[PDB]
Amino acid sequence: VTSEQWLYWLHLYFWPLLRVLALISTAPILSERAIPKRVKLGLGIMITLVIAPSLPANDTPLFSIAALWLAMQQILIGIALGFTMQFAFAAVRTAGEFIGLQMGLSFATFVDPGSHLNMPVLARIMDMLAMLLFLTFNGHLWLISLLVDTFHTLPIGSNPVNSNAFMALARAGGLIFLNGLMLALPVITLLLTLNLALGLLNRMAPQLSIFVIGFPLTLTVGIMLMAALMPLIAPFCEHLFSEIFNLLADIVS
Amino acid sequence: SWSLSVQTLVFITSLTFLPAILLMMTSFTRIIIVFGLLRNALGTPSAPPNQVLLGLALFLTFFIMSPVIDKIYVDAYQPFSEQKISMQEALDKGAQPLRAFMLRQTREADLALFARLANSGPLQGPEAVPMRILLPAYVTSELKTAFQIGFTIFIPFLIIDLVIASVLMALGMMMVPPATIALPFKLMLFVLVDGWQLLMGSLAQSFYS
Amino acid sequence: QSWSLSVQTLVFITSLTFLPAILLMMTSFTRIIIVFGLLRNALGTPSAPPNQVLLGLALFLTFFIMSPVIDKIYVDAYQPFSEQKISMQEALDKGAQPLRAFMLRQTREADLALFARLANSGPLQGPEAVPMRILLPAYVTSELKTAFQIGFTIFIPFLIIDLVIASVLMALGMMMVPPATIALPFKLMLFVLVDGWQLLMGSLAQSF
Amino acid sequence: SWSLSVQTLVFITSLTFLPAILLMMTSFTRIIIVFGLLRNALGTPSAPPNQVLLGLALFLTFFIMSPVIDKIYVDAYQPFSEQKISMQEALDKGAQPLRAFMLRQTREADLALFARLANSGPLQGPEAVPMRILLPAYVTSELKTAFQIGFTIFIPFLIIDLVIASVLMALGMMMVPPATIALPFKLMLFVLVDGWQLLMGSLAQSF
Amino acid sequence: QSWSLSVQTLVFITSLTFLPAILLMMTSFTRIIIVFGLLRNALGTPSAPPNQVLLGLALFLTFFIMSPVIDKIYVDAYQPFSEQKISMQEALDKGAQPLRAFMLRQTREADLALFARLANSGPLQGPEAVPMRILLPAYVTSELKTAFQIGFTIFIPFLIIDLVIASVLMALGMMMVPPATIALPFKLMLFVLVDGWQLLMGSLAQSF
Amino acid sequence: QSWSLSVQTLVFITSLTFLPAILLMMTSFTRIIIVFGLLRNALGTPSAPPNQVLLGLALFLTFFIMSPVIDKIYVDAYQPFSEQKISMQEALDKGAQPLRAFMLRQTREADLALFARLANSGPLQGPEAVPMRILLPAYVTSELKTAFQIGFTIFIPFLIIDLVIASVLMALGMMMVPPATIALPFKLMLFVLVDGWQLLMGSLAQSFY
Amino acid sequence: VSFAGQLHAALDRISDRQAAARVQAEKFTLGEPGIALNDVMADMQKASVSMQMGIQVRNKLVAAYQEVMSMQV
Amino acid sequence: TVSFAGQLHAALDRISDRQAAARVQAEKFTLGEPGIALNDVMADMQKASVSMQMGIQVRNKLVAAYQEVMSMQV
Amino acid sequence: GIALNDVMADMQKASVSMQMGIQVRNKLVAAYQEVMSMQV
Amino acid sequence: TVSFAGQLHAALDRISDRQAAARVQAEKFTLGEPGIALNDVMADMQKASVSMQMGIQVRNKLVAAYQEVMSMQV
Amino acid sequence: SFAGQLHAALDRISDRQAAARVQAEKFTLGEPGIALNDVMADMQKASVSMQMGIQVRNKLVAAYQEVMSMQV
Amino acid sequence: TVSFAGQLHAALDRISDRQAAARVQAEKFTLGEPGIALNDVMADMQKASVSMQMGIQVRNKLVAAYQEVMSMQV
Amino acid sequence: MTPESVMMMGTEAMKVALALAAPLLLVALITGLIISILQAATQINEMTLSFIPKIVAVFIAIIVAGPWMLNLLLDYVRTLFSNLPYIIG
Amino acid sequence: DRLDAALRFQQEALNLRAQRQEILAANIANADTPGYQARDIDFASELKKVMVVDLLYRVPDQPSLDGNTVDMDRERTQFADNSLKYQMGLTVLGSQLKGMMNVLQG
Amino acid sequence: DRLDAALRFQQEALNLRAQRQEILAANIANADTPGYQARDIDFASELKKVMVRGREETGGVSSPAVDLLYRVPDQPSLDGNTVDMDRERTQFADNSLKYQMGLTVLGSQLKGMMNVLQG
Repeated sequence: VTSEQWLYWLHLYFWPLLRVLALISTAPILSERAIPKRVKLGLGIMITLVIAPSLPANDTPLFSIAALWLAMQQILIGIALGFTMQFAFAAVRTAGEFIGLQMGLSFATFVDPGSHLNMPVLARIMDMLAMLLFLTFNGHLWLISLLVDTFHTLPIGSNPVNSNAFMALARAGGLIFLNGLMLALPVITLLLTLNLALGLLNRMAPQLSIFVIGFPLTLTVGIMLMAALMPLIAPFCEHLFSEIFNLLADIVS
Repeated sequence: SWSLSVQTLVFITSLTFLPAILLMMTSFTRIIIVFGLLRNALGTPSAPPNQVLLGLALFLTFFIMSPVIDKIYVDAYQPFSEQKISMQEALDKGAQPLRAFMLRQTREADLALFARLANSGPLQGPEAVPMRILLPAYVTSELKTAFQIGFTIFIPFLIIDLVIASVLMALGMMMVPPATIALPFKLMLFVLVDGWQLLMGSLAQSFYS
Repeated sequence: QSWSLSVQTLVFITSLTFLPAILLMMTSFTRIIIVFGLLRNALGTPSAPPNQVLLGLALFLTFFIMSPVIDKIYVDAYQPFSEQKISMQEALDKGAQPLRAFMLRQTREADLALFARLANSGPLQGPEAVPMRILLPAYVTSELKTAFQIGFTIFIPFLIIDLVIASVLMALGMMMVPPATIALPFKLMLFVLVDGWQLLMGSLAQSF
Repeated sequence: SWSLSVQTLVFITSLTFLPAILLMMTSFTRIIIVFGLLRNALGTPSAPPNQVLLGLALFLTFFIMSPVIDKIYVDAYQPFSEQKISMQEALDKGAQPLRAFMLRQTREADLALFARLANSGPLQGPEAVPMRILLPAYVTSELKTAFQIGFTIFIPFLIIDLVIASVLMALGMMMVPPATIALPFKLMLFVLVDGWQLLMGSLAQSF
Repeated sequence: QSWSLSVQTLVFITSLTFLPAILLMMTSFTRIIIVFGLLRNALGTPSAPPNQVLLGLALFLTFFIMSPVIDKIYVDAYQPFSEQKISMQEALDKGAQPLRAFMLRQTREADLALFARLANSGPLQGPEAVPMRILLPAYVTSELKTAFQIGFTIFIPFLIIDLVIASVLMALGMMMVPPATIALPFKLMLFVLVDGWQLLMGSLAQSF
Repeated sequence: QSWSLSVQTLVFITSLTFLPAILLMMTSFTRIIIVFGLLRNALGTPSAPPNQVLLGLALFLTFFIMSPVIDKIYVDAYQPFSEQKISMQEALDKGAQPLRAFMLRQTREADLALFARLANSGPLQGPEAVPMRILLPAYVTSELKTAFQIGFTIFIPFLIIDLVIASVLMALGMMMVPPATIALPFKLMLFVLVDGWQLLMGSLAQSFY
Repeated sequence: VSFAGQLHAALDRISDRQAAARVQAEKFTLGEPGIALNDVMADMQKASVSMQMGIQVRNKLVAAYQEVMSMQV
Repeated sequence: TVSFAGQLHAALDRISDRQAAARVQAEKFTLGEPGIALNDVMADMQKASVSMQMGIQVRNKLVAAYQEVMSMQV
Repeated sequence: GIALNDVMADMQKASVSMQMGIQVRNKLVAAYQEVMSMQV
Repeated sequence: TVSFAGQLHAALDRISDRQAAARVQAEKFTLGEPGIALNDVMADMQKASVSMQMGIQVRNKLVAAYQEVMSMQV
Repeated sequence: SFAGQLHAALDRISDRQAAARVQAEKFTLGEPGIALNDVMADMQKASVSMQMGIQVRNKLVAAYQEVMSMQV
Repeated sequence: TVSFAGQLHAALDRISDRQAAARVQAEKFTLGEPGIALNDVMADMQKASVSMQMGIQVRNKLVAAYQEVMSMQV
Repeated sequence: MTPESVMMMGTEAMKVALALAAPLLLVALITGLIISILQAATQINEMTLSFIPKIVAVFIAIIVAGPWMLNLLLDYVRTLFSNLPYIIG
Repeated sequence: DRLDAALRFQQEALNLRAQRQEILAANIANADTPGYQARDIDFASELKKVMVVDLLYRVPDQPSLDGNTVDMDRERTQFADNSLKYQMGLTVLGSQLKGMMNVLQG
Repeated sequence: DRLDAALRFQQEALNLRAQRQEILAANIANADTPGYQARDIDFASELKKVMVRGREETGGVSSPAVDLLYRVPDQPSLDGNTVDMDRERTQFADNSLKYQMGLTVLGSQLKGMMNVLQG
């Protein structure tokens, strides 16, 4: 009596904690530095407390290279999930920064690339709008649910792994650009026409145009254009989230 | 009941988890995240020397959790101190008002998700939800609410920078940093519209609503 | 009635833990440190004087500003308590008075009203009815607001210099130069020819 | 085999140099420099976040190290359990695939320079190059390869920028900046040809 | 009157705790550090000399500058204390005098007046009786002002170079060529040719 | 005369903390990393190779440069220490001499004279009698000056490329074209074809000799 | 059933043992027949050992919790 | 209306009156006043010691919790 | 039943293994954050 | 006119006088000077130790508080 | 070179630990000629050597982290 | 010209000399030397331990100050 | 809470930004166009004389309409912070 | 206070043992007084009464001529027993206090 | 596995010390029982046996799988027990010190490990 076998409880509560905390430190909104560290640790601990008793406990000792392989596996799974989720916000940030750069908002990058003078304020605006939308669509709950679900697909125990699968996540790097253009294709196009229009004005009497009349007009036009374009991101926001989620579901397995 | 040595041991051990109660079961969490986000918004990552924000958050939490603490004291601490309720029942009696506050603010979707993740049976009413389901549901709801509040907070301070950059760009001053110009104007705004009274009242209502 | 000496020692050594909290929230340290941080931001260089120098200087300024309050506390509380003429609790109650007056003199009415509304306070009456737990957060809020009011107007001359230099440079034609790079030496020149440090300390002291 | 506590100390100490192992021993520097140069090419220094580029480079590094990881698993991970070979000898056997890889990716000139920097005259064979001479030479070779790949990426975008500016000048415009016009065309060219997947395929082929 | 040995070592360790504050606010470390940071900003190379290199250089320069004061403290105060000739209290009092004299030599009368008037000190006859609590903040403020003066003056030749290269580029029609890229190598050449490092350190030492 | 074992251990562990200071102010590292900090500026990419890659490359180059000095210290001083034929004090006295000679050969006479005058030192008969307090800051000053010389010289071919590209762009009437973005790939070309990295490291190593 | 349940069970067992020893000691001090001083003293010994075991378990458990809450996230 | 400061004051009072009662009992027993027993004196002193140890441990826990909360960054 | 000899020994191991896991994870997390805090 | 350094000096001096008085009393008792009792010697020695430990704790708290105040990011 | 010296130091520390452990193991079996005081002294010497190794590792790791955190 | 390195060397030499004297006296006492008493040996060992502890604490404070100063952002 | 509410508040925010920035941008554009057409009429072409009156005009714009912008933006922020606890989800 | 309730029984038992010890020693001291009655208390009943004193006369065994009913053997055995029980109560109370202390120490 | 194997020898020796002390206490308790042969175990042989093959029990009334050997009597006794009290108390004290030695060694090793896992 008075056994309280500690190794069994430790091995039951450790690896799910490692995977949950690995997702927490990288998953969007759950990985933002504004949350105190203890809150994140407690959330991981409580989620593991809820989940672990149902799972089959592992018996590999913590003092073995098998434990190191397990820890590497959990870290890989968590960071892969969090990063694949982060790709959508990367795409939204790309689209916003490009709209802002066609605004002429930061012209110093065309002359001094990476010269400590850059303000992608539109990128930040649409990034926080995307975060608000992600909060509204309860994406984080889904993330937690999928973190739990990847066990049935991929159990804690060391399992063999595949290859082109990693490429898929890396190939998801294309989406950030592709979908990014899909968010910027209308407005930039009209801005392009506006610039074309300015060109027609410069084909008249030489000089006396551009850098004096083009910038304010194009700034105001970009502002009101994409202010009107704001209602458009939400269907595209859901499209981006669905793309990331089903890509994750297909490739994680 | 337990022996007096066991009661003293349990009391001393339970005194350890006070930061955990403050962070994961109290209003403190969504009383901070908002402060950190606002500090990130104004462009002064130090400004109110942290400790100042922590003290303000502690006082706000103490003012907000007052009815819950009062109910715990009148229902659990008072009978326990008068030797009417045992030590192992005062905890159970006092965990109920905190659980109810934890519900009044915890969203549903989270409750459904964490009721599904535990493989628990159907929960027809809120009276069947245990603490193992309410705790992380409340935590997630508080995180989401804090982030929503902070992200709607962030908008005007970026609007000002946007208009500042556009105005600077109209005149061709393309090599002037916009952040350095915008920071005094952001401070001026936060001074003018009662920056703190409105935020304090909004957070307090956000709890009592 | 008086506490035992062991209880007095326990309370006295426990109260020293709140010394940084007292200095930050209850004294003039917060406003001075916020103004100093805003002034570095306004100088164009973010870390020219090390944080250590500014912290020590703010501590000295806080001590000099609060010296009359410290003297009043010593006359009222510390001296008659150390001579074993009053108890510890009564000494603390008596010594809380000058600090309460100092906190009240710089407290915004709206802050006090709001924090009395959130504390269910009903018929308050005399300015000498505000409890410490209500007075303290209102004082902190008023100090933050006042520090921001000072900082955003400290920012003004450096913005003037920046805008003037940028306008002159771009109107002359050299629009590819970074205006801040040329402006920083002139900001330093303005700060040293006005005696910015001395005048800033004078203004911060006079603000009380 | 030496003491278990010393083994724990050595293991935790070697865990610290993990960024050093990732940067100096694997290819991570090459992909990260290629990504930085490509970002500089499109004219937007903050379009994809640095975090995303770092993670993409990490995933690419993991795939491109997967054969070396498999060789390590065969030579070190497995026999350490069957105890046919173990300890430092097994560690060296497991590190052998890393050499082979770094010998493959290292130029001869860098190795020659770093040998004559260490007065290692009798280094005659090519499979007995010490780590001290192999590592910085490999890093320099990676820097050269990454710069070459970055220039190759630069060529088409420079061509597009030049073409846009030339058409603007020929059409009569002398004041319109060509960067604003050429940026969306750069993006539409990058997306339409699907630049990203071919870039990763070439990087994987680049070994 | 002599402190017991345990009290003496308690005082010694507690004083050793305050070492960085003494270095920053009583020696010449702060002015040299501020000038070095401003100079690094002035060359357009925000991170070329690592912070540790400049900190070590400032520490060595401070030691060399303060060697006469340390020698005076050793000869007049520390040596009799180490030979048990005088107690710790009088040794500290005697050691304060050379350091104060040094600090008074490098302070501005206006700042001393500001801190005296702020602290409500009575009239003080001559520099002989000025409390350290009054002298320390005034000396810190004077050091800040002098450091800013030196940095602003140092900023001039690089400004000349930037302006002349920008004008040369602009008069050629090169409208979109930024002048920083061309100016940085020439700033380095200018600083190298005039033997800038040793000259600036000699100038800093001579000003003390 | 030998120190006690406790004092020896205390001194050794205390001196282990000065490793970054010794590396920066006594070895080649200061000249290397600084030049790298400028080279990444000359190429037009402040990002360049990552900071850690450059730092580690500088560390390896520093070890290769100080290999003779390290070997001489190991032979003359540390070997009798391990083989018990010397004390810690005598080992510290003896092992510094090769490093002092290495520091002196790269020390400009003007800086050494400046620090002597500033320490009011007496007449130093010959290099061998120069105190370390005078040799250290003078070596650091000369090191900084030499690093700046090397960096400015490095800045030359990229300036040539920028000037040529800008002149070509302006001679064609393409005045509105920023030449930095055009000239960056050609700077990368120049660094690749000439084998810039290997040449630069060879030049640095030869410069220290 | 759960870890908290196991800890509660251990605390209840230890408290019950201590209360049993105390009650037997009070019964012996009362003068009631059949209670031997040997059994009283041995049961007090066992109760003290059990209390010390509980104290050690609490100490470690608190140490482990402090270690976990120091983990970086 | 609960008051944490009031509760701390009440607890400190409880400890201080326990200590003072034990001290006064020892006072009377030393002075030779009849009715005071040595075993009662020792038992009351030990009870006061236990109460003060209670107070010290609660102080330690509260100070540690406050320091860990205030050492956090927002 | 199980004696103090076994209870204490397994209790200590478990503590040791948990500390080892915590330290290894801390090293891994620090390395990851150092990698991600880069500048590209 | 209240100076904190003055109060620290006063407390330090008072601790020093207590320690010196206890030391001199023990010195005199050892030399066999009539009129000195061993119990008072030990009591004053223990009081000196208590005063010095109180000074140590106050210094520890003040130094810790100074380091926490002095390390904030301005 | 430097790695060789570190390897030699680690080998010496581990040989210390192994010798102490083997002596204690032999003494546990009741083997003659091994005294308790020698066992305890060897155990304490091994602990001291291991603590010295830990401290040296800590200082070296801190120095490496400080060096690698510089802004080029 | 007072140098801090000279003072540190002198302090280390004093600590080493005290430790060596205590060790030599203990070694001589173990070897049965007549004119050495046990109380003196133990007192000298305790004094050497106190001196070395003082040296360790001073080194710790100096290292903390140096690491604080060298961690600046200039 | 609903995405319609999110997009409505975003759109209103950025229309507030447009109202804040429109007078300054429009004044600068009008001044630039006027100076350009005057240059075309007079056959004068220097790229720097169009930069001079633009600064003066835009700076006067803050003199005249600055209080209106400051009152509009404060009202927007005040209303947003007051309605914050009613759009929580 | 809850601390009193835990230690009430042993403190009352210890005090009652001391009082009965005094009574027995008074019986021993007054052994030679003619006409002195040997008095004693019933420990269990008085312990009930204090937890929730009256002196009872001892039943004489041998009739003496001077009216003294104090018997040496009976009260010597009772005195030794009371001393033993006082020591046992001290041991139990000290053990309880020491346990309450090691619960707190840390 | 590695940590379990490294700490297994001293742990098993300490368990065998506990069982031997239980046996010695049983011998001391039965010291006045007529017709009780004193029992004891060979510590070294049983320790090696438990290491090569894991600990086992007769049942589980439960008892270890150790071989309870008889001690050779010193001098005869009419009641018929061979519990000689001097031998019992010498073995008891020796086993006590050896168990304390095992505790010291195991505690030193475990600290020697927490020191490493201490960063």
